[PDB]
Amino acid sequence: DIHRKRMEKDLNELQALIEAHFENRKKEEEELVSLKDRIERRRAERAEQQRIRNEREKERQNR
Amino acid sequence: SDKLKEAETRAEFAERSVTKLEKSIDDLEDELYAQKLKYKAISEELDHALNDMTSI
Repeated sequence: DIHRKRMEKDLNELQALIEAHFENRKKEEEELVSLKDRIERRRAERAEQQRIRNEREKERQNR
Repeated sequence: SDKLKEAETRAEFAERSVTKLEKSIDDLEDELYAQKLKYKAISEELDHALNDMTSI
């Protein structure tokens, strides 16, 4: 009886397997979207720092 | 005195830039290290599964 009860709980864990998958999949999708927005963030940051270094150069010759 | 003031202004600008870039580097550094920690974890675990293939 304890063994049959044990068998059923394993079955519970078995289907739970997919439930363990869900949190990992949401975390994966969060990493997805964060990296995708980091793409344009990096590009805009590169443009901004190029402008900043341009201002640095003009102030350099200005002194 | 005027020239000294202009040069001091430019130097302070540059130094604040230094500090801000250092902080940005810090944040990026921590994120990259954590990324590689979890990368090596998932790689080792894929290898462990392959070890499972060997046990089978």
